[PDB]
Amino acid sequence: FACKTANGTAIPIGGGSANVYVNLAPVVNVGQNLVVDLSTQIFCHNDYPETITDYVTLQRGSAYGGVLSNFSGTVKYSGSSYPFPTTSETPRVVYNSRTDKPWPVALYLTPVSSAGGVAIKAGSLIAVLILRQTNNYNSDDFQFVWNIYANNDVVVPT
Ligand SMILES: CCCCCCCO[C@H]1O[C@H](CO)[C@@H](O)[C@H](O)[C@@H]1O
Repeated sequence: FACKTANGTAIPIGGGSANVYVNLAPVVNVGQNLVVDLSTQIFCHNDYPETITDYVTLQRGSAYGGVLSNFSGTVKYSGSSYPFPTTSETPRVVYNSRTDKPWPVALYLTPVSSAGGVAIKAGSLIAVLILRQTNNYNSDDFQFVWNIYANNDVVVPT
């Protein structure tokens, strides 16, 4: 089991960490969602689907910088919605193919009432997402840590 980003940055068998740089909607009004769709950014696969089933969770997700200060968060994992920053490990998604499959994570971030102006700064860390991988084969229990950075400012009109 291993993962890679849209630009080809890989985390190999056994886990590790990688940076993900995302473009963000430049203007987000109070009442609207800023959507960070990581399912277009992070892809994983099973290296031995003939014999092994891989299990994958969002073990936890943390918010940083402007997202922590200025937004109210929800994370969607494989179609189900949870608080973000997270309060529990998600159910498992099965990886049973050698063909790359998206990691089905999306953040839905809406401005808090106090938000206004540059609510997320270009280049800032906005989230850390921990992908936890196990299997039905051995005792492997690996973390793939995704550090999410903003490519641009996000402005909340006042
Ligand atoms: C003849 C024995 C072959 C043994 C292949 C084990 C390969 O293990 C890797 O790939 C497995 C399948 O993706 C993962 O479950 C495991 O954690 C690791 O990433």
